Amino acid sequence: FSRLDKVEAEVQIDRLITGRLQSLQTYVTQQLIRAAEIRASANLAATKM
Amino acid sequence: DCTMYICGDSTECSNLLLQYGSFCTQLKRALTGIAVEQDKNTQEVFAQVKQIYKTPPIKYFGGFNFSQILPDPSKPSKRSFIEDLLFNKVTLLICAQKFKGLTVLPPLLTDEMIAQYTSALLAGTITSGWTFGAGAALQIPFAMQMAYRFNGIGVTQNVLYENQKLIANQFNSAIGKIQDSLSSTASALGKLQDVVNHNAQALNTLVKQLSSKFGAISSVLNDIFSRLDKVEAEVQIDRLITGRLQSLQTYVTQQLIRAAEIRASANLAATKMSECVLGQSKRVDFCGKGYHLMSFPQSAPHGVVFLHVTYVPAQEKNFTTA
Amino acid sequence: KIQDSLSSTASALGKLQDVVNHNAQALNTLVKQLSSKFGAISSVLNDIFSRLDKVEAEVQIDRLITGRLQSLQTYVTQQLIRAAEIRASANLAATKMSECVLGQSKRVDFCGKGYHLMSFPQSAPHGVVFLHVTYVPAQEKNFTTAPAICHDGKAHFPREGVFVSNGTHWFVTQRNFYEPQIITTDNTFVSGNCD
Amino acid sequence: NFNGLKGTGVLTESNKKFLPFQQFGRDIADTTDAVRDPQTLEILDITPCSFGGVSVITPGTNTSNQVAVLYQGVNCTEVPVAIHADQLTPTWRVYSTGSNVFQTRAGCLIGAEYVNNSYECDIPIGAGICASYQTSQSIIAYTMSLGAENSVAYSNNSIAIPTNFTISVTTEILPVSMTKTSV
Ligand SMILES: *[C@@H]1O[C@H](CO)[C@@H](O[C@@H]2O[C@H](CO)[C@@H](O[C@@H]3O[C@H](CO)[C@@H](O)[C@H](O)[C@@H]3O)[C@H](O)[C@H]2NC(C)=O)[C@H](O)[C@H]1NC(C)=O
Ligand SMILES: *[C@@H]1O[C@H](CO)[C@@H](O[C@@H]2O[C@H](CO)[C@@H](O)[C@H](O)[C@H]2NC(C)=O)[C@H](O)[C@H]1NC(C)=O
Ligand SMILES: *[C@@H]1O[C@H](CO)[C@@H](O[C@@H]2O[C@H](CO)[C@@H](O)[C@H](O)[C@H]2NC(C)=O)[C@H](O)[C@H]1NC(C)=O
Ligand SMILES: *[C@@H]1O[C@H](CO)[C@@H](O[C@@H]2O[C@H](CO)[C@@H](O)[C@H](O)[C@H]2NC(C)=O)[C@H](O)[C@H]1NC(C)=O
Ligand SMILES: *[C@@H]1O[C@H](CO)[C@@H](O)[C@H](O)[C@H]1NC(C)=O
Ligand SMILES: *[C@@H]1O[C@H](CO)[C@@H](O)[C@H](O)[C@H]1NC(C)=O
Ligand SMILES: *[C@@H]1O[C@H](CO)[C@@H](O)[C@H](O)[C@H]1NC(C)=O
Ligand SMILES: *[C@@H]1O[C@H](CO)[C@@H](O)[C@H](O)[C@H]1NC(C)=O
Repeated sequence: FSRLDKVEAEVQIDRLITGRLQSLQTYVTQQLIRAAEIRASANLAATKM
Repeated sequence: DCTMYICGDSTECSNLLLQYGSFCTQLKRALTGIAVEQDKNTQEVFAQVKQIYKTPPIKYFGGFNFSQILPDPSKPSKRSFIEDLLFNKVTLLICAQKFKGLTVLPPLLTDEMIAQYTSALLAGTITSGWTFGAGAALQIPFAMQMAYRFNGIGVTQNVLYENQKLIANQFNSAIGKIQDSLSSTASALGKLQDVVNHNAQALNTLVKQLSSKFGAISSVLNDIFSRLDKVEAEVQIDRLITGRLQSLQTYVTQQLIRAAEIRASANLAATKMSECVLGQSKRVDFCGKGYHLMSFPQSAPHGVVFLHVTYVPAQEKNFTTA
Repeated sequence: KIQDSLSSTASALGKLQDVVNHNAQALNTLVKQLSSKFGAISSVLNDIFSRLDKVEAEVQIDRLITGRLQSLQTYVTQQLIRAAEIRASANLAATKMSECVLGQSKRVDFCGKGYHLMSFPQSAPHGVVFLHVTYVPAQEKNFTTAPAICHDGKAHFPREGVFVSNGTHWFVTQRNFYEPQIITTDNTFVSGNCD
Repeated sequence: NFNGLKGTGVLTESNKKFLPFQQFGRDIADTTDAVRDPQTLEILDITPCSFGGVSVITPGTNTSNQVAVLYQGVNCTEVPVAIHADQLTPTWRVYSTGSNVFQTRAGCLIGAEYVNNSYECDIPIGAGICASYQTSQSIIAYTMSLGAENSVAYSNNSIAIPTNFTISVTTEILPVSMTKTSV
């Protein structure tokens, strides 16, 4: 903002907001895949118990 | 549909989506792969038999009261009473506002056949017992059958001889009291409507997701065309269509996870109808919280309810050993 | 008779052909999916650089290098899913190789559609085939039962077996073959009264 | 085009009671589906055309080229009205009145005739309907059947002891690994 004016910084900053938003959606997705694996192994222990 | 959710009621958008192409074609294949397995589940949970049995008009089951679970002919359908309350407890303008292509396809099986399949099992497990999942079923009366299921614990047949009358009537009271416990509250059925709540609020989130501007000037395709140049219009509309298509991939990638866990409950419920109601199971704390006797399946909206008739020992005494 | 059923149709081996089909068809779309312009001026990339200045050539290549960068993560995500049930079938396979073949399974309808005898693995492309040798009962006959008896004024019940009679005497048989035998003290014990 | 509210679709007659000042009617998707004519206080409802896709029910092209289309949940006394292209399209718009049109819970199957007796089925159609290519060959739609209802003589003295057996050898096919890939 301090270098480039507000008239066109919106698309310039829009290229950076989409960079982070795509990274969160990757991190949460890998959790949903992972959390199933523990859930698979949380039932191969509830059975040996 | 590819276009009913993005380029609905318009033509300048349908041309633009064609160049993209192979994206939403993969979308249609994902939601068609899920749909087929939604029938490979119900075809396996109930239809593990090759003969739809039916109990004769005589309804003297070994001296044990069974009217609650066996369907009553006097009812309009051959549906058991418990299923009436079960279908009553579960709750489902919910489709008329889905003009955006989200057309909930009806299941191939209908509720009566699923009841017809379900009633076959109780027709099976009571008349034919534990040997009707292995080909040719064999008729089994319900009274002396206990001398064999008890025999798979360590107790001699004399339990049902030397203590027949007190044991026989005790099994009667517990079955009937359960109906009252079913009418207690909604906490018991929490594992069915959570599915229909999870898989209906997701649709609502998808529909309202259309209202997002996705960085475009206008949220409606027809207005954006009428107030800016045609050469520069290409990038503006293309910004929005990618946003919706990205938002559509989020919805499907959640159902792939959801379909991969119901598949587990579709592969464990296929065992209690193959190892448990078809034989006294031995996986401890899997069928019976305690030494096990049998089970009695029922049906529900997008799910199954089981009534595992367990066996829990009563009061004790101490002694001296060697 | 097995070989005829193997050659009976093309759906006998449909549960392995799906894996190679669904993991080679995925590639074909991934190759085709880069023909899309993603809103840029051209699918090929060298012509973009050789037609527009470096000041605003980065606007369009940004729209193209993000389309493919997300057209590729989707392939990975669908690949994590597809490796979760194969991992969930190499655990069932490493189980039927663990109890069917390493012994006999007491589960009903696990190592055989009916009472179970043995098993056999035959290595196959990207999979395995289990020749589940199984027992299945054939034709039957009718009898009448009486789960009790009392002869010497007191109960006397058998060590193991049911009391079935055809009309002459009550006989003892097991649960999946008609195999009678006369009453004898060896298989009989006294247990309580007979009232 | 009513007061700058552009769009596309057919217009119907609505019974909604708009307030004296309210003019537009939205839905959950924030889409306009009820407008009031600026010319007169009459209320109009905006609906799309006939929709839902079409699921053709055809045997393989190796066999004949006969079809039997399906309309997803539409009372198809209105499909002939919605069709003005009968001259333009051969063997497509003619299906508004083709073979004996049958009506299911999931729209009306067109191009096949109901049959009474119940067999096993081949093509899952929906809501309790399957089909197959049979009789002179045509398209026959019916209701599924696991089999003939086998009545068992349940009784408090009846039992069944088999006296013979068979040793089947069935083939269960399990995947174990996919192809290793690198990008
Ligand atoms: C029910 O099954 C039995 C089994 O064979 C049929 O045989 C009848 O019962 C016993 C067989 O253990 C016979 O008793 C002994 O038979 C021998 C050989 O004949 C004889 O030497 C002995 O002195 C003694 O009698 C019995 O005779 C035999 N026949 C009859 C008519 O009872 C029996 O026929 C079957 N009943 C039916 C199908 O109704
Ligand atoms: C087991 O108990 C139930 C309790 O309802 C019995 O159902 C009743 O049966 C009698 C006749 O036997 C009827 O007059 C009642 O109307 C029934 N109750 C209801 C609520 O309808 C059932 O009959 C008992 N089992 C047996 C074998 O008699
Ligand atoms: C023999 O098997 C039949 C199988 O149905 C049993 O049922 C009898 O069937 C005959 C017809 O063949 C009827 O006439 C009888 O009335 C049926 N029995 C009863 C009790 O209704 C029959 O019980 C079997 N008999 C024996 C001795 O096992
Ligand atoms: C079970 O059924 C089979 C099939 O018929 C029987 O096999 C027959 O056995 C007899 C003598 O044992 C032969 O004469 C026949 O040729 C056999 N049939 C065939 C098709 O080969 C078998 O004996 C039966 N088992 C029992 C215990 O009854
Ligand atoms: C095509 O259909 C015919 C039946 O008329 C059948 O005999 C033939 O095998 C089919 N073609 C193939 C490749 O299976
Ligand atoms: C379908 O249309 C017929 C004929 O107009 C009518 O009798 C029937 O009630 C309709 N069914 C509906 C609207 O569900
Ligand atoms: C078909 O069944 C209906 C009732 O289900 C009956 O009225 C009709 O006569 C039957 N037709 C034939 C040819 O069996
Ligand atoms: C079976 O039931 C009928 C009627 O309920 C009765 O007459 C008969 O004595 C019963 N038989 C046995 C063995 O209990």
